[PDB]
Amino acid sequence: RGGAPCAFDRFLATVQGVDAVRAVLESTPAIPSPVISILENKIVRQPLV
Amino acid sequence: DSIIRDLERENVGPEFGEFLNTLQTDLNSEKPPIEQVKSQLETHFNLAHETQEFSRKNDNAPVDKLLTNYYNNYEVNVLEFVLQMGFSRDLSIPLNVWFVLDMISQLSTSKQDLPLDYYLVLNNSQTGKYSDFVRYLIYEAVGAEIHLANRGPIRGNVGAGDRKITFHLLCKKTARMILVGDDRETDFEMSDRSFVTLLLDYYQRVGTTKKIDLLLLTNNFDTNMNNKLQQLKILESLNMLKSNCYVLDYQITVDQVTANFNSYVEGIPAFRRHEIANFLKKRKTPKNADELIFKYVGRWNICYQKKFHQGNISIHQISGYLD
Repeated sequence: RGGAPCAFDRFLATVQGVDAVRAVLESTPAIPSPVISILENKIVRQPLV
Repeated sequence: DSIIRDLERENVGPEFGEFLNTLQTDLNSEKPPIEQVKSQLETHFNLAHETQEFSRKNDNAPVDKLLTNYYNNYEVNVLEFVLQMGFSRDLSIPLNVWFVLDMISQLSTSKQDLPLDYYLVLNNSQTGKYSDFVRYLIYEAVGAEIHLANRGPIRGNVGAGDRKITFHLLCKKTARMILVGDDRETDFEMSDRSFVTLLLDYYQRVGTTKKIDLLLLTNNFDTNMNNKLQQLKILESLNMLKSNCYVLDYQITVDQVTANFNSYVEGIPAFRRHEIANFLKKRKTPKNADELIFKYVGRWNICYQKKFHQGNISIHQISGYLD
């Protein structure tokens, strides 16, 4: 659980982190609460539910 | 229509939105689309009195046909790279638009013209909001039903001589889209200072080395950054103006900026040289030091000649380069 993140994690957290902020701004009650996910090397916003 | 939605938002009145539905060019008719959208503007927005006053207040200057007037068929139709450094604070948004459209109108009389490239810079909060209304009006004017995009130049055939055109609208929206790789979320601040330099960054990245042959300069809003003298000076600096570039400054309001511009362009080499230096000692501070105005200072050795003048509207041409 300890130590510096690996190359991929550094990328994954930084990129999903930026999208999380975007997902907040890009929100309305009509658009469901997401989980910032990764699929085919593409960041995707899946529903938390 | 997508534009009409963003308009109602940016505090723009119903007038503009409404116009984009009463706007229709007849593809069949002998009268060119640019002239059709040109008349439709004066008809809907009533630019009849404002143009009369824009003429009257400038000593009956033919604001109407400024190029047609000074140039001849060849000279006008030979100009191929135009940069219009903003809209004039003294005129309404439609009159500015109408003027833009009218410039292209004059530049495309003949059918024996090498393609035109017109760039229009909307550099402040007041004008930027109308860029998409301006691009829609141009998409019609040039008749891009030849074969619109969120970002990108409008191509078509324009004027009486069906001249090939490529209209480039440079603005902050386009700048914000570019920086974020066209990401949906563009709601972040950009200052008009930041803006001038990203324009310069794009020109330096785009590999543009085709020279400006007609410079339209006016009384832009946000004088602090969007200054005419400071605008001219930077283009002088960067080797961006053609050896025989024409420079048209147009407005109604006369101010210190106008006197200075006039005294620089119209001034003897010693004068020009001292101005560049006086500004440098007077305005440069260690905080200020990095500004584009401290790097791209002008070239006193560029010589101009008065080619036309009617109180507050003038054409000067680059006469020679001292070295």
